[PDB]
Amino acid sequence: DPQLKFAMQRDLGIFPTQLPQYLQTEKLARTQAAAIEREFGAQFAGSWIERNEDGSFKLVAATSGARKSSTLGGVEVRNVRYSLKQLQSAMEQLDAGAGVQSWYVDPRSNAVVVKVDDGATDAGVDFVALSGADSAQVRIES
Repeated sequence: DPQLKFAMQRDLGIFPTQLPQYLQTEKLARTQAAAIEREFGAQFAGSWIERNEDGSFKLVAATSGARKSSTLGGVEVRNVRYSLKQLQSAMEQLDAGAGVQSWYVDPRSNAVVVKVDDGATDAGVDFVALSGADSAQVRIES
């Protein structure tokens, strides 16, 4: 009933085959969740799950630190620049001073993602600019 396959790529965006492993990773994150947080501390950028060209997913955890690696299992370490901490700050600002279709932190793109309506980036460029938010940690989307 390739309607499963077709549909899973159709709405879940994955394949009946490429599911288990994803979940296996789903499960690995939950767990090494408390650890990774502790291990990196407040350098701790944030953490997410990426895909491997081989079409497999992989849990990445990021540090606004420098430990180019770690001892945990299945956890890929990736040294970002800003830290979930610092990032939140901007978000205080992005709110302090608040087309802007909603802003918010996002560690995959190591910064606070500001969202605006096509034809609005001018809104944000502005918005963030009034917001007092250090642009290096901002990232207008549309």
